[PDB]
Amino acid sequence: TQDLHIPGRLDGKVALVTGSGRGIGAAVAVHLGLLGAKVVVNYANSPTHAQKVVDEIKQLGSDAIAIKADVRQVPEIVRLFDEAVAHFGQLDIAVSNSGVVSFGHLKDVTEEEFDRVFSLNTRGQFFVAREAYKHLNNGGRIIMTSSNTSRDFSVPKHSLYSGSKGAIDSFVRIFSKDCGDKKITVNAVAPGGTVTDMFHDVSQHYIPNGETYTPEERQKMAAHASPLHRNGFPEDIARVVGFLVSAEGEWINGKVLTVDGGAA
Amino acid sequence: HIPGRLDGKVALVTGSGRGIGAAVAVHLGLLGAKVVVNYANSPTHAQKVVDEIKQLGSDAIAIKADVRQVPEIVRLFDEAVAHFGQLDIAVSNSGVVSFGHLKDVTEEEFDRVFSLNTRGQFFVAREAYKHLNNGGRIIMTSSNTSRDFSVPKHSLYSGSKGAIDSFVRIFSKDCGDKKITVNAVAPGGTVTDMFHDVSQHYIPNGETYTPEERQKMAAHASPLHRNGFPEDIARVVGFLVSAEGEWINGKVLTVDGGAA
Amino acid sequence: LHIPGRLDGKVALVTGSGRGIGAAVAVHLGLLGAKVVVNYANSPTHAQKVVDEIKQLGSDAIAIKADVRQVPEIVRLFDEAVAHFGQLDIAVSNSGVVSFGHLKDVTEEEFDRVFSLNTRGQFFVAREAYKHLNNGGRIIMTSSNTSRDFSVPKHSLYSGSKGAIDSFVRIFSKDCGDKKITVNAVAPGGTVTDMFHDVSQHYIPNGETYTPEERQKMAAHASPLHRNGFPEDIARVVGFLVSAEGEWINGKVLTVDGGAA
Amino acid sequence: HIPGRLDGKVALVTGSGRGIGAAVAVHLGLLGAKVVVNYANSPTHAQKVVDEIKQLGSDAIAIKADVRQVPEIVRLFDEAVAHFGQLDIAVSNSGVVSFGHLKDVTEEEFDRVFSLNTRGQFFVAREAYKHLNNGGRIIMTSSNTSRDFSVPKHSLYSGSKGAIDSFVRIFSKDCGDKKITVNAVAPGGTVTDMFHDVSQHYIPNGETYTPEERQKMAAHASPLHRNGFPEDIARVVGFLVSAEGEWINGKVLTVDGGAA
Ligand SMILES: NC(=O)c1ccc[n+]([C@@H]2O[C@H](COP(=O)([O-])OP(=O)(O)OC[C@H]3O[C@@H](n4cnc5c(N)ncnc54)[C@H](OP(=O)(O)O)[C@@H]3O)[C@@H](O)[C@H]2O)c1
Ligand SMILES: NC(=O)c1ccc[n+]([C@@H]2O[C@H](COP(=O)([O-])OP(=O)(O)OC[C@H]3O[C@@H](n4cnc5c(N)ncnc54)[C@H](OP(=O)(O)O)[C@@H]3O)[C@@H](O)[C@H]2O)c1
Ligand SMILES: NC(=O)c1ccc[n+]([C@@H]2O[C@H](COP(=O)([O-])OP(=O)(O)OC[C@H]3O[C@@H](n4cnc5c(N)ncnc54)[C@H](OP(=O)(O)O)[C@@H]3O)[C@@H](O)[C@H]2O)c1
Ligand SMILES: NC(=O)c1ccc[n+]([C@@H]2O[C@H](COP(=O)([O-])OP(=O)(O)OC[C@H]3O[C@@H](n4cnc5c(N)ncnc54)[C@H](OP(=O)(O)O)[C@@H]3O)[C@@H](O)[C@H]2O)c1
Ligand SMILES: Cc1cc(O)c2c(c1)C(=O)c1cc(O)cc(O)c1C2=O
Ligand SMILES: Cc1cc(O)c2c(c1)C(=O)c1cc(O)cc(O)c1C2=O
Ligand SMILES: Cc1cc(O)c2c(c1)C(=O)c1cc(O)cc(O)c1C2=O
Ligand SMILES: Cc1cc(O)c2c(c1)C(=O)c1cc(O)cc(O)c1C2=O
Repeated sequence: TQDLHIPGRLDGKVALVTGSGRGIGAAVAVHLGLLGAKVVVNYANSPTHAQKVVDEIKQLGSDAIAIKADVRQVPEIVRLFDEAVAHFGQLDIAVSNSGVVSFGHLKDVTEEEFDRVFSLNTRGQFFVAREAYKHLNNGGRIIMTSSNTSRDFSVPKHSLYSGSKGAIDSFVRIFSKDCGDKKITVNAVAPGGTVTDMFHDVSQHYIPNGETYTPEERQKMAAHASPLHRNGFPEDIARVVGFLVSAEGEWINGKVLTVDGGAA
Repeated sequence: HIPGRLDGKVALVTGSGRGIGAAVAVHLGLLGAKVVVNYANSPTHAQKVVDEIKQLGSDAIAIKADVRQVPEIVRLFDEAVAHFGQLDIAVSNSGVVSFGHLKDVTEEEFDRVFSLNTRGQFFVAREAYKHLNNGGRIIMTSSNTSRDFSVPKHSLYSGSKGAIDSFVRIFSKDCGDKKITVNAVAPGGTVTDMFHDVSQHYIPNGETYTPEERQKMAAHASPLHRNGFPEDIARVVGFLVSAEGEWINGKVLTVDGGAA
Repeated sequence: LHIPGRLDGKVALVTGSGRGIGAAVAVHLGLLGAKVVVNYANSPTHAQKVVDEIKQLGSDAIAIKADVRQVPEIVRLFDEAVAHFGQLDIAVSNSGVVSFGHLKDVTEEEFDRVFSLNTRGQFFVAREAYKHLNNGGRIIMTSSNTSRDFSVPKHSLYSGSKGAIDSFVRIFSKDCGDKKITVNAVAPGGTVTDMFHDVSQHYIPNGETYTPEERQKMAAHASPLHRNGFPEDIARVVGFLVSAEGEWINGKVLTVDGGAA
Repeated sequence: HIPGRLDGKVALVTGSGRGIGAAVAVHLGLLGAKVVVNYANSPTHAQKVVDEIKQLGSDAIAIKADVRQVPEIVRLFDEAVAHFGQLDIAVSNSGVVSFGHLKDVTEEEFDRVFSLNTRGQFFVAREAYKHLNNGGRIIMTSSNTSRDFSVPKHSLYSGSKGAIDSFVRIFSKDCGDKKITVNAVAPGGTVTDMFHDVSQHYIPNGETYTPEERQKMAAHASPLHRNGFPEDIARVVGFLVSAEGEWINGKVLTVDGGAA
């Protein structure tokens, strides 16, 4: 009785999160800090935001650094991971989060748009996993980021993006087998509509007559997707990531968790 | 509010005198919940789980109820709420395993399995919905045999759990009117007396090996080269029934260490 | 000139083939050359119309009354089928009932009404099919796009009754391989039948506020092909699965809903 | 109209000089389609397929196009329509396999696989949609490794095909504006040079055994105790691309004989 159980702590662990200056990655980075991890905050374009995330993690009593790395470029992924281990001594947790959204009828999709989406969402994530396996401590954690659009929800004009995430679901199942030789688990989270810069950029494409409504209105209509009648927020996703990368999440391995509040 | 804790909440777990249910009950108590430990046949083991939850500093009571009988399910939930004043979390765990070729399955055997595994769980969820506080949690128990793994001579049991996977998806819609989340956990091979009872039927030529050899060979199913244990399942249930698990709703989480 | 997918010299049994999807399946298998056992429990005149259409097409059929909630009636149905045609190659488990209600309102009686036919009934139709079929035969079971693909409010009991079927067919394919029998399910979307008309109000948002005909027209927009599902759509897939050419689809649930959203 | 026939239709199959593509091409011709036989490397095999289809009484032409190159996909579809006047059915079949632990996968190997299996298939679907008559058919080619079977060291290929499963579901929505259905076939182990190239990677100590011995062992994956053959896949494609297949739309059909 002299012990109150504190579940899911990451004290003594080092995490890296791709694209953690903003949106879901930021909330993952802060949540892992809150749980006791030291955090490598990665950005490509948003150093102002990355600084605020670093400051937020230091403020709640952990440590953090920001490292610029364009995760479309494999040489920059190698450097990101090399710099992470040089700075903190080790790496236990890698969360592949960076991504871009796209909308377009099949007939209008160009080579350039296909390559813009796959280079980050699919190829970038793959090589983030590759470098994570190669740098992680035994018993570590790899997380990849999919979407409820890969399998559960079928949105018109969303083929390119949906396919970029469907690849991820397949990678994590096989990666769990390969990464077993270091006792590293590999899982994905597949968020539903989560209120971020990305959400506001494209919510008109998910709502039936979306272009005809205001952003605030589209957010309210998205809140009725869930039988809980609220939006998904970045912290909702971060909480699941925190469970999977904890010691206690070990027996969830090679799985894609859909985190959408039960959306219809 | 410590993240992941259940302080001030009340939980009920069917079949928590032993196996996975016992691990779930102790874990929810460890997280700060008061626990109703249901048993049908194992009163002594149930009291030991109660005494363990009290020793780690929470409260618990054992209530006898055969969850094949819907009137006993109603009475179990009525007595839970009467004792602790409220219920926030209901975990439907009780189940039985069965093996046999389609051609050999009797009406008696179909009824034995579906009455507990499927009908029983359905009416546990029904009484949970009716008794639970707003913002509460329902967990049902499936199996990685429902969808992920196709074992010969396992059709009755696999189908009994496949029904659960469908129930949770729709239950999340119905139960949203009380902001209750509904999920299932689908364990893989988890070391309990159920596991040891049928490990021969899951290992190729399993009758040919010893019980310890069957457990070692199951260990290699996971890329992590260990068996699943009741605690592994309990930890996932604990997360789902916490405030922090709210955005997992209407899902089946397969908890098998990445088994092949 | 190659004629694919024929069933000449084969014998098929379809449960609940007097009306709706079952009737379309029975007529389709007859058109492809199978002799057909038309099962009914309550609709003898409907069943005789189906037998008459199959004979008109150039095949042979009989109607056999059997309530497939009752395992003894299932045993008799299969014994009578083999006694009459000499053999059985194809068993299609189709009989079902729909149900709607919030979890909180579902009674023991309604749970038992639905599972006894939809789940237990189908299970024992498969059992007696395995025991009576020729080597190299076919079992088809009927699921629903509501088991996994769509999640409809107040539809838990029915959706679960069909999710059990999906698990059964996967494991049945293993057990039934020792007679080279393949086992699959079809999972229809909204298919225009008596059942469809009975419950379309519960699938369409504020369905009670529209006519049965209006509800049908609204369901036609679920598919990107902008038409309803019909019994024939489902019969066509069952016909491919029970053909020689369908052999390499085994242990699968095929969702047949025209791509519905 | 004869049930299941394609009289008066024109089909195009990528990679139809050999393997599964060749069986698809001959099967669509046997059913009454005129067939465009695409190859990139196998002109003499493509001509043998063309001569087979002419011999059974249909018409065919072989067209060289590397479907890694989107401008060559455009030209393939342009030349198909210019030759037969129309296109009704497009089967995206070309693919390559890859094995390697995640730690060993290069940029060059990722691009080799995704450029053909994922990007190439996507742009074949794009050009099919732009060239097809209303009421047409697109088929893409996945694998049972994308979802059903998790083979070690198979991540790059499995992911290449997992993208396909997502493409077909959304393509079915976009292509509905021309009443074109879009489906994938996901073969299991199917006896071709691809099968033989990696059957050692799907068997423990596989590198020991002979190729014929590995094929005999694979035949026991199915409860039907035979291998899958290209014809097994071609018959499913023939059904999906027929008038009678219309109500299967946006789906991935796993065609593996019930493999475990
Ligand atoms: N929001 C949703 O509803 C939703 C739903 C399902 C899935 N997702 C997925 O969840 C993940 C995050 O989404 P979000 O909503 O947070 O997106 P967001 O708000 O758009 O943020 C995108 C993040 O990705 C980073 N990023 C972009 N390009 C990068 C590059 N080349 N290299 C490294 N990092 C890069 C950005 O960093 P910089 O600003 O520094 O470039 C930014 O941190 C994505 O993978 C997305 O596909 C989101
Ligand atoms: N172990 C595995 O590998 C595995 C894998 C997948 C799924 N599961 C599932 O996980 C759940 C628990 O399995 P387990 O391994 O812990 O099995 P177990 O050790 O056999 O325990 C069975 C539990 O069910 C209870 N129970 C049995 N009949 C009951 C009744 N009529 N009313 C109320 N409770 C009843 C038992 O209580 P009494 O002794 O008091 O009867 C006992 O607590 C089951 O639903 C099982 O199907 C287990
Ligand atoms: N229509 C849809 O949208 C849809 C969608 C998905 C799945 N399904 C499923 O497809 C199957 C056929 O549905 P439907 O639309 O054709 O339904 P229906 O129009 O309601 O016809 C029901 C059939 O089931 C027979 N039946 C009922 N009780 C029976 C019993 N005790 N024993 C034997 N047969 C019995 C009926 O024969 P009697 O009249 O002789 O009793 C009748 O032929 C069902 O399993 C249904 O769940 C339908
Ligand atoms: N067990 C299996 O066989 C199996 C299982 C699951 C899925 N699959 C899939 O089924 C499909 C066919 O496989 P298969 O077994 O028949 O393989 P295969 O025997 O190796 O045949 C490969 C085919 O792809 C064509 N191809 C290769 N590169 C090409 C390019 N750049 N442009 C156009 N075409 C090209 C080849 O033509 P050229 O010789 O002219 O280059 C050949 O026709 C593939 O998508 C594969 O992933 C196969
Ligand atoms: C109801 C709804 C509204 C949205 O704005 C999104 C989504 C859902 C959604 O599922 C989604 C998934 C995704 O991978 C990226 C997104 O930007 C999204 C969204 O933006
Ligand atoms: C490799 C292995 C060995 C086993 O004994 C089991 C399993 C797997 C398994 O998946 C399983 C599922 C289940 O629902 C009940 C069980 O008793 C089990 C098992 O017993
Ligand atoms: C849009 C829509 C309208 C309907 O009437 C049904 C359905 C869908 C549907 O999916 C369905 C499934 C089923 O198993 C039985 C039904 O009666 C149905 C339906 O009746
Ligand atoms: C039992 C078995 C043996 C094999 O050789 C293969 C497979 C299965 C298999 O599934 C497979 C899938 C695939 O997409 C490509 C392949 O070359 C294959 C295979 O080669």
